[PDB]
Amino acid sequence: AAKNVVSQFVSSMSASADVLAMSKIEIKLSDIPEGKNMAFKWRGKPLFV
Amino acid sequence: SDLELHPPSYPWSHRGLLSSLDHTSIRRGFQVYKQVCSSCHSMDYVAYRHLVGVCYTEDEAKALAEEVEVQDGPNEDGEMFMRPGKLSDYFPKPYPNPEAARAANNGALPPDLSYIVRARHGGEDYVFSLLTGYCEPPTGVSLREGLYFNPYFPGQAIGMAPPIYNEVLEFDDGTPATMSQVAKDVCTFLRWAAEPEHDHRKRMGLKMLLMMGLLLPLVYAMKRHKWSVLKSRKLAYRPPK
Amino acid sequence: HLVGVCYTEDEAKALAEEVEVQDGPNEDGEMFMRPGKLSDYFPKPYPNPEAARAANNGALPPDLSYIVRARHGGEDYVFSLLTGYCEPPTGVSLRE
Amino acid sequence: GRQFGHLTRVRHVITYSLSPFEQRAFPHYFSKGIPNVLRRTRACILRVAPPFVAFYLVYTWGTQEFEKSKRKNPAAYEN
Amino acid sequence: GRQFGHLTRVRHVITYSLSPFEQRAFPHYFSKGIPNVLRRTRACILRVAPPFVAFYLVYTWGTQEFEKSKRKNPAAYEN
Amino acid sequence: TNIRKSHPLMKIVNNAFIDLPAPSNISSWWNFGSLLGICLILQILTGLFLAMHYTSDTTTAFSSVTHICRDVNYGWIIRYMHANGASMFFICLYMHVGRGLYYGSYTFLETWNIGVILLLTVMATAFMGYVLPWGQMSFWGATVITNLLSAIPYIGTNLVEWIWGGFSVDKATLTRFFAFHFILPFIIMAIAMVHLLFLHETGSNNPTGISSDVDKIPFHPYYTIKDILGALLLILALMLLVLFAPDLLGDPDNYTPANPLNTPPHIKPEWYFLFAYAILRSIPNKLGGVLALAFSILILALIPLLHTSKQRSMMFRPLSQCLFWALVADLLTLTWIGGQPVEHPYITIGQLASVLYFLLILVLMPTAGTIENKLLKW
Amino acid sequence: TNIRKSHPLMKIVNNAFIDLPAPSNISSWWNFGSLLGICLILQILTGLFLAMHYTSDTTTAFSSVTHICRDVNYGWIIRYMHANGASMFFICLYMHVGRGLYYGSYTFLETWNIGVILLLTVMATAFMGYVLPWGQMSFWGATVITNLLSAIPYIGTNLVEWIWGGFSVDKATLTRFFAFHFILPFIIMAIAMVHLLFLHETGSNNPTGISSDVDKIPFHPYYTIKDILGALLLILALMLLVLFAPDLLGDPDNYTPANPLNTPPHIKPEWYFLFAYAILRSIPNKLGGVLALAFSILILALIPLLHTSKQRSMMFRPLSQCLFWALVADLLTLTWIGGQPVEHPYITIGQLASVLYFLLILVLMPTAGTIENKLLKW
Amino acid sequence: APTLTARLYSLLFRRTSTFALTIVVGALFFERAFDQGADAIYEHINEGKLWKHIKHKYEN
Amino acid sequence: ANAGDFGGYYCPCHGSHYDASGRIRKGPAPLNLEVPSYEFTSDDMVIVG
Ligand code: HEM
Ligand code: HEM
Ligand code: HEM
Ligand code: HEM
Ligand code: HEM
Ligand SMILES: CCCCCC[C@H]1C(=O)O[C@H](C)[C@H](NC(=O)c2cccc(NC=O)c2O)C(=O)O[C@@H](C)[C@@H]1OC(=O)C(C)C
Ligand SMILES: CCCCCC[C@H]1C(=O)O[C@H](C)[C@H](NC(=O)c2cccc(NC=O)c2O)C(=O)O[C@@H](C)[C@@H]1OC(=O)C(C)C
Repeated sequence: AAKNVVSQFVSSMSASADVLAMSKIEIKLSDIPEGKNMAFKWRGKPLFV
Repeated sequence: SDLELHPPSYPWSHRGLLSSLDHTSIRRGFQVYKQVCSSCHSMDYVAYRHLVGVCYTEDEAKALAEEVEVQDGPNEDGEMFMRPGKLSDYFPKPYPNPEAARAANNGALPPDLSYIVRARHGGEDYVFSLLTGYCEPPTGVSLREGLYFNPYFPGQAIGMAPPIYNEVLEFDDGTPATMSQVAKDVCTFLRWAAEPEHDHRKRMGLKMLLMMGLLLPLVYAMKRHKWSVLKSRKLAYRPPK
Repeated sequence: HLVGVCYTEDEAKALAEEVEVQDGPNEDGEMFMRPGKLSDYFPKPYPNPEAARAANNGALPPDLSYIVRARHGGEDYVFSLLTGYCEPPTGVSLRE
Repeated sequence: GRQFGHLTRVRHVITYSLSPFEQRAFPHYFSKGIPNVLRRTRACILRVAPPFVAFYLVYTWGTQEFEKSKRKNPAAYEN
Repeated sequence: GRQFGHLTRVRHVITYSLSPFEQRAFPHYFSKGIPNVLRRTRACILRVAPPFVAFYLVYTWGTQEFEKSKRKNPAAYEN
Repeated sequence: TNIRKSHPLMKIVNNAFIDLPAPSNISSWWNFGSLLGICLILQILTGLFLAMHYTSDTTTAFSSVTHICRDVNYGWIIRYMHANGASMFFICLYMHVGRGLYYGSYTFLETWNIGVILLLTVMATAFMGYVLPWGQMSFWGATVITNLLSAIPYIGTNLVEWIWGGFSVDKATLTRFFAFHFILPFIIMAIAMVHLLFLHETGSNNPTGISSDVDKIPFHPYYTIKDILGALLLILALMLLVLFAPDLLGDPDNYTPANPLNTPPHIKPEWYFLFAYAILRSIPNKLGGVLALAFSILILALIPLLHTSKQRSMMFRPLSQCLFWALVADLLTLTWIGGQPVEHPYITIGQLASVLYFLLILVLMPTAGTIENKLLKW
Repeated sequence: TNIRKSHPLMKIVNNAFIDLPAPSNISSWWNFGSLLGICLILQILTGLFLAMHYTSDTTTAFSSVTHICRDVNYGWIIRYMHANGASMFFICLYMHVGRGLYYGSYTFLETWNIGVILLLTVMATAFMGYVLPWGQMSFWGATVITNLLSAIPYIGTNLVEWIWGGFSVDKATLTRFFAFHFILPFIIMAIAMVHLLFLHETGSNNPTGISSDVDKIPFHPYYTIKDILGALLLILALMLLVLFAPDLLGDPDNYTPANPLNTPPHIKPEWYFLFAYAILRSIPNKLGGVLALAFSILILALIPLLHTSKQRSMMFRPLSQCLFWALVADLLTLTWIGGQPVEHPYITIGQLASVLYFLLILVLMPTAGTIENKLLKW
Repeated sequence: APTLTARLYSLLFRRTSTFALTIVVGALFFERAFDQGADAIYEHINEGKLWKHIKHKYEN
Repeated sequence: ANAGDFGGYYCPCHGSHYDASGRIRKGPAPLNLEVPSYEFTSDDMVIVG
């Protein structure tokens, strides 16, 4: 019983079943000219193309 | 109007102590929600993903999510277009402003459905009875426009049209969409839309009883042991002379 | 906020009335427009933040309430940045 | 605070006791148990029970009259 | 915890003292004050001050070289 | 030498539940002190885990709780243990005070008094507690109550708006209450220790009110294990609710968000204030109603001044034993009435129960005491 | 009989600051214990008033603080006293630990150790504190730091995401931190009392490290008033900031909300972590950097094991007296470097200062001690 | 041939080491077997699961 | 983007220098920046995830 209640309490901070979103993004290459670093938002984190 | 009546005890498949919900019946219920209620009843808290473990499956959830078009995040020009349907977002549907619910249904608020089974006394049965209840006004009486009649209702003067028997379907494999079959299913789903944890709760509850069933006696036999020294202690008083 | 500071009662009302903000929805779920109160702030230029980028070419003119405490030097950096404006010497470039 | 050794004065009393590992934790659990709780219940029914049935009587009659006050209300209104 | 009366043992020492309402709170505040803080400062400059000027020297030289490393950078690039 | 006795820290722990001499004599009615302790920590403990997910802001208040119940891994058990533990904390608080009167424990003035301070604070806490989810009961519960201070002559108005942060309950009121609902249980926890400090000065009273110095047993084995079993029982109950009947003691309408426009003809504070509720409105007065509501609880601090009997416990006092139960049942009455609408039978009977309450504690029990003295020839 | 001595409560108060015998001898370096106390309560006190207006929720976080500063009657002084009191709480914490080493106070193991526990906790608290307004520094401050646990072999990743509530800093992270920033100062406050409990076991050390039993004075008059004056001085300083230079010690860019897209090439934790910051990055290692950062503070708990001198205070120890100041200045160095970008001079010098720090405390001071012994013929 | 409880005491309960070792070793196997039998009991009395519902949707 | 000794990237928090390939060359960073799962669906489009 100590295991379980403690585990359940541990898991309630872990990652809310809702905060799990974000998958595939599509970027047009002709919009990024030679020599430039373009940043987008992907999975809540910066993605550089 | 001042007098009232309360619901009976429909023997739900989840009324018993350790009783799970009928997942097949939660399914048909969502259907009843989507085709019928969804065009008047907001359900701000449930989502397509919430349905994933419960009734439907992975791909199925995606598909049902795609059958609408929600206003996604703004884009570069500050747009806010439309998109197929994810899994992520919920069922925010019928009206924007709350008063726009009043502008449609004459001055009446069809309240959120996530609520329901736990926001009304009697729970499922009150909604079951309120739906399959629908009867006809006897003498005395009145009504304004179509402030329909319902006994299982505070005052008896609702503003909700009885969208029950309009036999809509898609009960895959084969299920007669009769009034009563349709009402049990909505409720059964509405139970789950209010208390999703419902089945786990009782699964644990079983273990809780089963655990305490070993522990209570044991942690009690332990206390006996230690107190037994005191319980069988013998006194003698031996004064001088 | 301007009432005690610079302007006066009636004056504040008047300056507030010289715009038209989107007030609360009404019975039909409207959201009309109205003169100007005193109550609300100065939420102005653009709705979406990227709409600031669509106008001024890819640049965010940041909130002004910030400013004097969000930039090192405070007033002087903004004073200098405004009255500073000079011309590019050799080397150099510029896009548009 | 008060410790053993400084509590109070005791004259001539012997106390025999026995190891827990040498006796039963539930001597005559039911044999002597039930009779005793009957005895303690009996010993106290009369001071505990009465006020509760009084509440009990007032509770059932109270709701009764509450329904029969309105529902029963009509009643007669004849003309 | 430890109370007066149970602290330690003291032999033969007399202590004369005077009521605060009978003396000055600032006897010779400046007359005797300044000379003493000079005396305590003197007594300690050499152990406190040195590490701080060392930091002081390293701080000014450190920023110096930081600007003269980049700004000064060009410098020469002649062709 | 035994470090368990000379180490500044252990001392305290040795004195608390190891070497402390206790009556070989106490019975189950003495468990509610551990249970209240347990309650206090478990409440503090689930309460905290809810705070890592809760919000405040009237817009998100309700939304966050549902977020927890549905989205937060296991958020539901936590939320429901918190809400159900809150009720249990009252059942015990109630039982504790009960044990107290019956057995004459109140003769330890300081201890009893700290306990009254402990009562008002957990009441004040639990009140703020239910305003948080921002439900219907939360809004008018938070309104019907708070207002009462508006009955205070000359300044009532000022205070009620000062506690409000506006002219009604909104923005300023939810954040306020959350913060207070957060800091109070810590303060309570301190007060508890002082309560317990003063208790150790005399040791515990017992079922006979006699004096057990002649027969004390070590807290070691005995009351530690009899506290463990006990706590297991408290867990059974708390879990029975949470896992089988989560909303049995909860008003179903604190679901459905707030609405300063509505007010659902019914509305009563959580069960544990019903007896008090009944008292207040069983008086046709703004000032009198609230004045009477206060006396309803602040009278505990009066009890010791009306001890009249030559014996301490009621163990050997049939007359008072009867008036004790009449008090309990009568409180069960007030609870029931409090739960009903202000209509026909219900009014006059709840009006009688109120008078009874005050007449019983203020005249009947004190007299029962004197007659018993006279009967015994004391 | 004097109730001030036999009443269970007063005893404690008599023992705390009335009858407690103290050295006739202590000087200003002993005031920071009251100041830390004062700091702790004032922090708890303004902190609470901010909580009746603050929020959490990433959307409203920043907005609420400004709301307070502009809209809330007097919210500005409260907000700024809180933020400035936080710095003062470090100045004192710093001075306290300083006083401690110099004078050898650390010989009271339990007391010293509780004090280290007191250090980490207020550090852990103040860290969470600045994440709250949800500014730029708040976001990456909350990011650059927390991450460090990702350097822990095999499980680093798991923990950093567990403390996060997601895969980055957001929703789950602000509410969490607020709640922890709320419960910690209470827990600290408890620990403080235990700190103080163990301190009363020996009484106070003094400028000579000798032993004042031969000349103790009552806390009554003496140290109560010398604590009052002292506290007034602490008020002067705290008010000087708040009322004349509110943002002098505050990073101007915690203004302007968050933005997981940005990161403004500069970013350093609040001043009081600079020395630590410098240490960590003055090491080309993820594991080593954080390992070294830990040792940077956890070394205090090592100091007593390297007391080598036959005298307790450094009052009569020129050699060590020199290495003490070299330590302080060197910490002032680390603070300065920490405040600079990881570029040319700044790198190598902050790299030297780090080595110095550890070599000074671990080799230099312990040797200075032994040589002094030898010089005295001890 | 002594007793089960006797032999049990000698080899595992006597020393607080083995005593504790026994319970951590005994808790692991208990959590597993109690969770099996329990859930099984929970299912057997039910059957409107999402377990027996899957057979229908292996496709998409 | 475009800062540091290697004309690629510079992380200002503790001084990590990366090249135009995203590889670590100076500073405390233990590994190269992560290359996400990606493919080109055409000459103008790239889909990440
Ligand atoms: C099976 C689908 C539906 C269900 C289960 C459902 C159930 C409910 C329930 C339980 C209430 C509140 C009862 C109470 O206050 O005690 C309600 C209110 C209402 N709903 Fe529905 N309804 C459904 C479909 C509709 C439809 C199609 C309409 C459009 C006519 C509608 C318009 C209303 C209105 C106007 C009210 C207001 C009644 C009142 O408060 O006066 N709902 N509904
Ligand atoms: C924060 C809530 C409270 C806690 C945590 C608490 C804790 C305790 C504990 C641990 C005991 C000793 C064990 C026992 O006798 O059961 C006790 C006894 C007592 N408490 Fe409380 N109690 C609380 C509320 C009260 C209340 C409401 C009262 C009465 C207003 C009260 C007055 C007493 C008295 C008089 C005793 C002595 C009991 C006896 O000797 O038989 N305390 N309490
Ligand atoms: C300091 C530890 C505590 C914290 C951090 C805490 C925090 C919270 C929070 C955030 C909520 C709203 C979430 C929810 O409603 O489930 C809440 C609800 C509540 N808690 Fe606490 N609280 C604490 C101690 C207490 C105490 C001492 C009591 C009194 C037994 C208490 C009784 C309540 C009540 C009555 C509610 C609202 C009832 C309900 O959930 O429906 N909690 N608490
Ligand atoms: C919560 C923060 C702290 C508080 C509230 C606190 C409070 C106090 C107080 C009131 C005193 C007695 C007065 C004085 O000597 O100044 C004291 C002395 C002491 N503290 Fe702390 N302190 C705290 C942090 C520390 C730290 C950081 C340390 C060292 C890690 C520490 C170890 C000591 C020691 C060893 C003493 C004895 C001083 C002496 O005898 O000369 N405590 N503290
Ligand atoms: C339990 C009493 C405390 C409460 C209720 C409290 C609550 C808060 C709240 C709501 C904020 C955000 C509002 C603002 O930033 O001005 C805040 C900021 C902060 N407080 Fe606390 N806190 C408390 C004790 C502390 C302690 C012990 C410290 C450590 C000295 C502390 C240092 C901070 C810091 C550093 C900040 C953010 C810095 C800033 O304002 O820019 N507070 N606190
Ligand atoms: C953290 C747990 C360690 C325990 C120390 C604190 C807890 C504490 O002090 O422990 C002892 C156990 C204290 N007394 C009793 O329990 C007790 C006393 C007489 C009889 C019985 N039982 C049956 O006859 C008892 O159970 C008691 O139960 O008080 C709690 C309220 C307090 O709890 C508190 O303070 C809170 C403020 C923490
Ligand atoms: C509420 C105010 C009443 C005071 C009781 C609590 C406070 C308390 O215990 O008071 C005494 C005053 C305690 N010691 C000293 O001050 C002190 C001791 C030796 C010398 C000096 N000064 C100059 O030589 C001192 O000032 C001290 O200062 O500790 C504080 C941290 C503690 O504060 C705390 O615990 C907090 C946990 C409350």
